[PDB]
Amino acid sequence: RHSNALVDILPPDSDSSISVMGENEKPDVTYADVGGLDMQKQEIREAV
Amino acid sequence: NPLSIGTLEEIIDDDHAIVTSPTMPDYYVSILSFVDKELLEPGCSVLLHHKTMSIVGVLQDDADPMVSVMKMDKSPTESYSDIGGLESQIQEIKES
Amino acid sequence: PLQVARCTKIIKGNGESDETTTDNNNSGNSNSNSNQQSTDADEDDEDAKYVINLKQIAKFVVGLGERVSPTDIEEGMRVGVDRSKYNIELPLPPRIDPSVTMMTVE
Amino acid sequence: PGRLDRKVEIPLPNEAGRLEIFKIHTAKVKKTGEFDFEAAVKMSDGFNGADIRNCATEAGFFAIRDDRDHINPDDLMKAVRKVAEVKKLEGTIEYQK
Amino acid sequence: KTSSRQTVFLPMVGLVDPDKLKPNDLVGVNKDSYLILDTLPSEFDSRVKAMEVDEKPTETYSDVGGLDKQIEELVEAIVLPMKRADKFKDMGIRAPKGALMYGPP
Amino acid sequence: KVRFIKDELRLLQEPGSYVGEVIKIVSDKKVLVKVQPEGKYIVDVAKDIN
Repeated sequence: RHSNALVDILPPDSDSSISVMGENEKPDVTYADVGGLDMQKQEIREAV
Repeated sequence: NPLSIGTLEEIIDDDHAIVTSPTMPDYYVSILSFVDKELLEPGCSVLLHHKTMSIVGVLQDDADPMVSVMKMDKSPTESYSDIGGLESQIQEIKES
Repeated sequence: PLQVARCTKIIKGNGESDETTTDNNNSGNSNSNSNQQSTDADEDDEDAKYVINLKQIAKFVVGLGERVSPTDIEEGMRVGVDRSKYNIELPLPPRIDPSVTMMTVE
Repeated sequence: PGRLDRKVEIPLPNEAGRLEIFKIHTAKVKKTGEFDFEAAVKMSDGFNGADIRNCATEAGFFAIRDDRDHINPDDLMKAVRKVAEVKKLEGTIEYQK
Repeated sequence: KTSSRQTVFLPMVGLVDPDKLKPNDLVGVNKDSYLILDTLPSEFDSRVKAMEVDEKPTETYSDVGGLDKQIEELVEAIVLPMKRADKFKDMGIRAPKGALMYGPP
Repeated sequence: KVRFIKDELRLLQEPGSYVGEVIKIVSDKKVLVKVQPEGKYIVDVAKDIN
């Protein structure tokens, strides 16, 4: 503050945007709320 | 040695002048030094002194970084006998 | 160098006051900043306060000069003031358009 | 889905719905006794409750021309014919989505 | 909100009270440390002062050829409630909340 | 190790440095330099560069 010089880094906050959604506001939907579609589910689970 | 630019807004009759700085305030300068006020007119760039803003003289001469871009220094090849035909077209641009 | 200013408006310390003595509005003596009588045991030097807007576009009430007249500095007049102390000392010429207008006319 | 899930449409006050709207308004301003509400509703067919509020005002204008502080039954007749032309021209029957 | 482009929340002085203020009042603030130092009347500007009164030139309705319905409509909105203003309070009807006049120049 | 940390703490303690770009060379052996966020300042060159 009294004279600029580099002393520390911070987490990135800018020049890359926010478009995330966290795990603290994650959907309440889970695989258990998934009823049907159980054949195709296995392939998504394996893929992601 | 340090100097700031100003642009000469107008002259004021009594060997003073009023200038516009690149910073937001204008300032009231006095015309001093070797450079006379028949070598300066409004619309000309002036140099200003650091401590007490004063008309040093002009040496910027309305320079801008776009003048360096306009200005070419690179020289082409190029003359006819490296221009393959179009005799009539060669002629017309040469006469104009 | 004086930093360049123009008076937006004039409001006067000699009849709306500015300090606290015994009154907060209107001076009677009217050559003082705050006095309605001379038996206060105070007297001031006040001619008019003048509210100026700088070319910094910060605004100040600015002190007096050293030869300025209250009959020269009024609304619409350019004035020069100090660049860190904020006091008129020398007034400036009228207008501020001759920069663009000399080139347009031919 | 899960923000808006139900849609409730609002239409116009009906032939006997328009009737009720007059009653709230007449009370709210000053009047000298009016009773012509059975005719006035037929004249005011297809109006929003916003324009029933404007009509009372309209009658209010007519009356202050006769130099009265109370709305006559006669003004209310005059008011409703005026509003009615204006209503159709700037008319709106629209539903928003 | 200073003219030095800062918004200052400041401990209040003894000689300027909150009583002596209202929103949107122009105030002298000491230049070096930011405290409300003294009061000032509300801002006045040269153009603002000018804008009030310019009714003359007057065009009336005897030198404007026709233009009705619209000249009548203008009276109903404006002139008629302006003059009989006392009646309009008593009756309880609203006054028109301005007007818009629009169309090709 | 003492000289090294002392050297580094000193670099901080200098006020700052800026950045411009030489626009032209004048004949008095000064240079017009455009300082990138502010204006242009024309100044005698350093005593160790020409």
